Amino acid sequence: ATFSRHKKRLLVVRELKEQAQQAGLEDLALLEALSEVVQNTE
Amino acid sequence: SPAELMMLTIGDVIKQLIEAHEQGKDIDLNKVKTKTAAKYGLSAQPRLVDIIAAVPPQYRKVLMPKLKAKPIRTASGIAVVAVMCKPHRCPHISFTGNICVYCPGGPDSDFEYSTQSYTGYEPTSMRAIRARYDPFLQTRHRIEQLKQLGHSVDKVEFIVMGGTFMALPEEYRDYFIRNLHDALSGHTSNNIYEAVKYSERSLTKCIGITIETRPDYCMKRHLSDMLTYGCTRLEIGVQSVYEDVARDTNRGHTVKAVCESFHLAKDSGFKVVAHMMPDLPNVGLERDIEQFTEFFENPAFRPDGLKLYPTLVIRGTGLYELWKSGRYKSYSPSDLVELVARILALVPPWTRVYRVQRDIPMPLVSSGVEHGNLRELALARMKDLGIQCRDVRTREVGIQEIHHKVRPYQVELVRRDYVANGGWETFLSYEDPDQDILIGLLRLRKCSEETFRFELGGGVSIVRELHVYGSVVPVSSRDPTKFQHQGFGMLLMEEAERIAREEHGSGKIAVISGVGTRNYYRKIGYRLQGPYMVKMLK
RNA sequence: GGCCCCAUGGUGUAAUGGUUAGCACUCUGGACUUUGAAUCCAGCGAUCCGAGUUCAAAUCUCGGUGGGACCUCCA
Ligand SMILES: CC(=O)SCCNC(=O)CCNC(=O)[C@H](O)C(C)(C)COP(=O)(O)OP(=O)(O)OC[C@H]1O[C@@H](n2cnc3c(N)ncnc32)[C@H](O)[C@@H]1OP(=O)(O)O
Ligand SMILES: C[C@H]1O[C@@H](n2cnc3c(N)ncnc32)[C@H](O)[C@@H]1O
Ligand code: MET
Ligand code: SF4
Ligand SMILES: [Mg+2]
Ligand SMILES: [Mg+2]
Ligand SMILES: [Mg+2]
Ligand SMILES: [Mg+2]
Repeated sequence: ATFSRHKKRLLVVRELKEQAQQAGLEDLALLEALSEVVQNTE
Repeated sequence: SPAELMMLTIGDVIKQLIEAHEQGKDIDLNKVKTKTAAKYGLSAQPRLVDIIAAVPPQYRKVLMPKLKAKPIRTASGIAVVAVMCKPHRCPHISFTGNICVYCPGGPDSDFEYSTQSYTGYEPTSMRAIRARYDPFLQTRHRIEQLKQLGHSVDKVEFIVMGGTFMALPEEYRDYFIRNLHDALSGHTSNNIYEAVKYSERSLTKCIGITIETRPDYCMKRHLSDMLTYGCTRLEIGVQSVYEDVARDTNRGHTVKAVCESFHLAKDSGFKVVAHMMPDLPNVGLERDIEQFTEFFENPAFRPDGLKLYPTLVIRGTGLYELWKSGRYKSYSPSDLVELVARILALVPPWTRVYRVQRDIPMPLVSSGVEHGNLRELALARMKDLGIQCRDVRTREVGIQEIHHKVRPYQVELVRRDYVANGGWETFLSYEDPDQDILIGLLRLRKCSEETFRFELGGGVSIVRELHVYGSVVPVSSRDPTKFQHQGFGMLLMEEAERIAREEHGSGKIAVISGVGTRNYYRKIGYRLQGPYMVKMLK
């Protein structure tokens, strides 16, 4: 559940930033937290 | 009571500072101020002057390089003291019936007890009013203020302001000059020559004096008289290069007289600074650009310094009556900023701009300039347009160090030659090319065929200025983080002595100088003759 | 001794769990070779201290430290 939630949050943030790029730092923490989750799973 | 709390806060601040100095660690002043003010329950913060005014003597000596205030006041290498004369009437009141059409204040005006071209509400004006126009008191008071700030007053230069100084009786001028010299040295003299001798032997060096004068009061007599006083700089108001403007404003002279006075003064050995005024009547927005282009391209006009004074309309003058009648209108602020930017883009690299606008208080002005920082607005506009200013003031080490954060790296030697006022001028300098940073300069001129002084006839070349910038280094001291006492002066004189012998073909070299400079040039190998320091080149 | 509430820049004060705290007095610097103190324009400076709950706390739970209200006790 944590992996799914944080990955969907990362996807939402990434899509928002991408839409800003075409129109024109939560992602870092989300990526690090997902890395920690995968590390615990390992 | 807040007073003793303030005193205890101050004492604690110096206690921490001196302790940190004793065990030798760096300390941040603002955080200490805030923390210490928090303890004793205050609603304000300490001031720098108060902290300076409570240091013990030896610590006062040691820890000023951390508590100094307003570092600009000695960022050019000297300390400037401004004094004013006695109120009087301008000389051309008689044979014309009136004075310039735009000059405010004076003996016959509603500004009580004020000098001509001033209102009396200015900083220097209020200093001399309470001193009742006494040079000794003014000099002492200003030096006391400068020392209280935390600066070094080893090297001093005077500026005499007011109306036309050289139109006063001889006795008053004697009194004024000898009192200035005595105030510096500490002697009690009777006439000019005694004061000059004692000031030559003094320890608080008098670098030079500056006087403001009119073109019709700059002749051989007046030039010799100013030479005996120790003066080395002149300020003349040109205001325009157009002949119709010089007579529609009741100026009282002509432009040709200005050019002739320039020629005489430069051959005698002085330095020339010119006052100019944009936005004069009958001068549109297109004649100003042509005016200044001719000013800086025509050899008859090229000065050494400039003062830009945009026209202001003030009550009680003829221009005020013109403005009320709906016949004169000022520029719009955007147009004025654009014009000033364009003008500043034209200044040659050998010219220094001292000031950019007047200092009249805003409520007294009926129309004209209203802001107070025209220079920096103009610089920002210039950055927007893509052009750059390359005068002397905005290229020296101190200004480049406080406005930007740069330091010289690759110093080189530069020489520029030109023709001006019928003479062959050279300008030597040490500067960094890549970052555009100036360090030291020297001016040299070959005497023309119309020199009248006895000491300069027969093949003499004259040096008009030598200067090295940075912060002030006291005499006989050295500071490896500053730029003055590191040998840039004897390098600039050795080159001036080679041009004057192998290229000018002269057989003697002369220097106009102050008094501490007299001792310096005696150290180099020059002797004294008249008011000059001379040396044989054969 | 229990008993309810208060704490953000040096001082007076604003703001709703978002993805980064706004104003006033004070202070410092420049235009300025006519000026520490005036004018114009820039700048520095804060969620007391611990645990925490919620994806996330200045913000909500429980604490210590000070303060304010009730009687203290006490001698
Ligand atoms: C002549 C004129 O019109 S004025 C000269 C300019 N006026 C000024 O003082 C403003 C700044 N001036 C300066 O930088 C210097 O005073 C200059 C221009 C005279 C010489 O510049 P510098 O590069 O510093 O000189 P330099 O390093 O070659 O000489 C250093 C020596 O000069 C001495 N010196 C400097 N100024 C003076 C002075 N006014 N009187 C006597 N000696 C002096 C120093 O004490 C030092 O002597 P020491 O170290 O052997 O004891
Ligand atoms: C002292 C200097 O002030 C300048 N000056 C004199 N009157 C005015 C004015 N009304 N507005 C602007 N500058 C003025 C002149 O250039 C003079 O030389
Ligand atoms: C103080 S005004 C400038 C000096 C002199 N009065 C002149 O008009 O040239
Ligand atoms: S000569 Fe100078 S001081 Fe005298 S009235 Fe004219 S502008 Fe003013
Ligand atoms: Mg508070
Ligand atoms: Mg509040
Ligand atoms: Mg709140
Ligand atoms: Mg200020």
